[PDB]
Amino acid sequence: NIESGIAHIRSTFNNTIVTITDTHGNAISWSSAGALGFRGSRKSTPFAAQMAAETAAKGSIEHGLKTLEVTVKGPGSGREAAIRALQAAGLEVTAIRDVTP
Amino acid sequence: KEAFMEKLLSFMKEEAYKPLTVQELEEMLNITEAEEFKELVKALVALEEKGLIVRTRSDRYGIPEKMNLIKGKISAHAKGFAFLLPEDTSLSDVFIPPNELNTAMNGDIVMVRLNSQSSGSRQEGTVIRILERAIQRVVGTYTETRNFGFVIPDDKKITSDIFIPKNGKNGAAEGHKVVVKLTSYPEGRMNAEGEVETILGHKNDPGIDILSVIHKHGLPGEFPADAMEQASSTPDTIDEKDLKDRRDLRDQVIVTIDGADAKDLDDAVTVTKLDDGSYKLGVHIADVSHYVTENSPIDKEALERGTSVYLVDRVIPMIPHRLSNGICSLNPKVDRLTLSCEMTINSQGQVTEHEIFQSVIKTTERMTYSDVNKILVDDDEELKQKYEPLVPMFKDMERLAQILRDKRMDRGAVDFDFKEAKVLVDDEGAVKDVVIRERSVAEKLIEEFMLVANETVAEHFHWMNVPFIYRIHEEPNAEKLQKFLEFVTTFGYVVKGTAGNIHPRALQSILDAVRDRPEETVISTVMLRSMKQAKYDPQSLGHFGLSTEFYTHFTSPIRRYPDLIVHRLIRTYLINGKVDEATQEKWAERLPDIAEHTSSMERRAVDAERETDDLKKAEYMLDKIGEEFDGMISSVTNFGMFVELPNTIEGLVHVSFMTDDYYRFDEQHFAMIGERTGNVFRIGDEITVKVVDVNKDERNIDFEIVGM
Amino acid sequence: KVCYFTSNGITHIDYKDVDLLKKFVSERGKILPRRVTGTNAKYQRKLTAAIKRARQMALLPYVS
Amino acid sequence: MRKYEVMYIIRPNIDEESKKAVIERFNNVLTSNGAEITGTKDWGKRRLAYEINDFRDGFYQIVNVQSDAAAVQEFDRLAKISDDIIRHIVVKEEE
RNA sequence: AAAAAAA
RNA sequence: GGCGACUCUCUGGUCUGUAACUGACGCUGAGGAGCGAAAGCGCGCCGUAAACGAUGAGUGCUAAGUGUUAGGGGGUUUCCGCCCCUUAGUGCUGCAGCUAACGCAUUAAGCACUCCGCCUGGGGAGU
Repeated sequence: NIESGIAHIRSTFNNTIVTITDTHGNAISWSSAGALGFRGSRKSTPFAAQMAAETAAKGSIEHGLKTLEVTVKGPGSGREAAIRALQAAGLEVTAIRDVTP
Repeated sequence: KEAFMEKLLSFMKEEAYKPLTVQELEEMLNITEAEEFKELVKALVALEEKGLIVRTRSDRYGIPEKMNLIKGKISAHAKGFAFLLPEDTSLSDVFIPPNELNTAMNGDIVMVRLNSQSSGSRQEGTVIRILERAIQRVVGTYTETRNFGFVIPDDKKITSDIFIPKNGKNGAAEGHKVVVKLTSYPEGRMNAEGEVETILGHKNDPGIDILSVIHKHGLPGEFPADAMEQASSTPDTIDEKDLKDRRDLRDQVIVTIDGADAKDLDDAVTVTKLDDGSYKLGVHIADVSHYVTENSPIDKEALERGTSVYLVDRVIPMIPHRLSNGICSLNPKVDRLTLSCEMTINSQGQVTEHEIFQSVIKTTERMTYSDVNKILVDDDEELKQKYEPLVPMFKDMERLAQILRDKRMDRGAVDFDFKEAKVLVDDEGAVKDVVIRERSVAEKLIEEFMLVANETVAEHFHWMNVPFIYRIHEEPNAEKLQKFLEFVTTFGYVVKGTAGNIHPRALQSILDAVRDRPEETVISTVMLRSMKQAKYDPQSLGHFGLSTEFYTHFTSPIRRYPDLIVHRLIRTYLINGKVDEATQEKWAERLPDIAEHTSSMERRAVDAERETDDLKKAEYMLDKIGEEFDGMISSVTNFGMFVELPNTIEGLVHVSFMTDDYYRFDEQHFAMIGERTGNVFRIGDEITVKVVDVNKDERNIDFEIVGM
Repeated sequence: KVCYFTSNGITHIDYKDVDLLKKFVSERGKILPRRVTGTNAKYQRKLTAAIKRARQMALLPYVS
Repeated sequence: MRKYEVMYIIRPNIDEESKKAVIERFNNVLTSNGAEITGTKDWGKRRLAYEINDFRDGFYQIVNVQSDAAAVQEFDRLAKISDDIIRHIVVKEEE
């Protein structure tokens, strides 16, 4: 039972991974484009990122999250759609943070 | 897997089915687990692969086969291609190649078959059947050949010249603008044929440019003779009998505040400050419903017109100039009938008490917006001394408006404060100057006083629960607003909310953030392009833009027919007390047709108005060919970028004129990027342009980049 | 298109005056360019420093 | 001696008895090393713009002084050592 | 292109 | 050569203005000394560098137009702002002149004087 968390979005050109953690970076849940059985181009697309965010998010809501911080990594097209998918799943986004190395 | 696919297909094969997104299908099927959601997605993929369902480019799944098609409206282009606009606005546009139009013209309701292969980013289709024909009349320029004429259409979306047979000339000469009625449509290789219905004049004559536009949009010409007889018969003074059952307000300090050139003064106002610190606002509106009675000649014409139209060189009025400027106008220091809205307003801008009643006023003075500004803002001592008795009321008006505003903004109304052009023309209709229309304190005060009244009336009639007309603004398009939310995150502006459930305030926060930035004008503009248009409706569905539950138009019946109806319903329900079932059933039947019609006539008016502005802006820029201007990139496209000047004149930079590099459009960022140079022109960059070409007929301005 | 600090006659920018500096960062926290703000050169410098001090002292963020 | 401005942030997880002790300690450091405290604001517990040493807030103290380097230098030394003061800056007051 | 509102 | 997080510590220079003081105390400068990439490599020697804006230093003189950096003065202007003049630097454009032409053109490659470096066909051979 934790309410606040981070959603780490690694949007590459090939894929989008979405991990959700607590504030101490312990992993609540995750999804990815290829975990939802998208393959090739489709994993790259923002629709797969969107769906990856939802599935990561819906897993977090079971663990009883409400608010997110979001972190973005990588150049991919998924971050915009994926973020909206975290708002659309229900979880309010406090602040989004680009932490590209 | 197969049983699930059948169940989904059977559900979609129900007659009540409309095309739905993946999330809409999840909700409708009550899919709650993540594994059933995967099954839905794999099923939709498999069925879409088999061709049993079709995903539209708005990500909505529909059974083609019930269609294999989409019913929709043609939106043609001047290059010979078109787009289908589907009836379900939630669906995406289908591209139609020029060869696949099959004689369909702009506006025609068609049925389009969806092509199994797309050659590009959008879904392609073929026109199989034209259900309705939109274009019956065409304005254009007549041209004469040996044995026949042809008319070149002004609407460039009509890409083919209309054949005129020698008997269908009816007097038209070379270069005459003409109205053509279509006799036949295009078929195979044959062009459309038609007969000259009207000659407007030569294309080079003064004001045939504007007169063409009036005819293209089918805007109302002269008043009918019986309307002109009714208007002529109407008295130029009030009869003593009409003063019966009206509140005498002729001894009060009442004032109109309008433009200097305005002759149709709809509204007059008074503000008294009470001892407790609250304000008493009296809004007094021209009693047009008295003079123009139900089913009179002027009434039937006023419904057909729907609104007044305010073109560059002229106003086409909704009612004849004798009434509008004369007896209905709230002219200075003469007795005038008014339907009044009086409101007690506290220190928080809350209407505590109100009354709607018939009255007679005598306006103390006719003020302008410039004079009232000079008094309040510029602190002009000559004008204050001239209007010394009114100066105290003007200051209490200003404070009250500020209070109301604050309430309105707090409540979360969206202040969309953009720069509008005002084209100045001479008596001959030649363009003198294009200037920015500035909304001063005096306009924004009146505005507020018209808003609260409008809100007051609407709320009263909502709670009365009688058939009534509202002015609604529905929630924005979720797909359009989603894209807007993406667009603003590129500039760094992060919004709290989802596209399906956005509160107006959240939009206001953005417009506050971008204020006094270079990116203001465009984010503003793109936000606008995410909003729905506001329309009249019998139901009270609220007004998104004003963030209110109740809104109507009450305060301009001279120039708007829905305001004239509101007055008649006020008279019907409040004044006469006729709240009987038969009276209600009569109005409940007629308002939907009125609301739809008047809403159409407004949109028509706006389109024409704008079309004349763009023409006269183009006329202004003819002599500026070669001159450099500073401007801002208002829009970026695959073919080029639009640049708005300081006077709101917009022109294109075609990618051909970008000779320094091969520029690739980025759609996600809104930017043209040079491959080699790495120059990036984005929306909202300021640049210096030079005028290369201006086509007045086409209303085109072409720019080349001098520097960034 | 005028300088804040040349308009209002402000010779000394202070790092502590967080509100003032906050005008001159982007929403993300990045320093806003001179061309956007209209700042004078001189002050653009002063201002940059202050923000840089500010950010060090956690008054402002590096990445909002 | 020349004017400096010290600022520093005290960890947010202390009572006002402890806090005062800090201030007096570090005020004692400066005046002990030949400084003269000309001003002493207290900005009170602010939210930090980011999370310093796992604290999202802290108590800011802004000491003006006039002193030799030595004073400021000693302060800085001790400021670093101390766990109560989480961050600090000394700054010269530009003429 | 494309919003209110005003006119 | 080069130098971009912030603060403190020590320290070099430059520009403006005043003109109070000194009274030609200046300039150039072989050799010499010091600083000074890759590398070379053994951090130290090395030290050679399109370390070539392809353009020694100093001083004076010789049309204009326009931008920026840091100053000075006056004009209005409360000041902000504008306007003008001046100083130093950095830019573009362009007379006179110069140039084989290209170009340069008060940031000269113009007109001069001082002093220093350097060249005198290509190759052989930077052997």
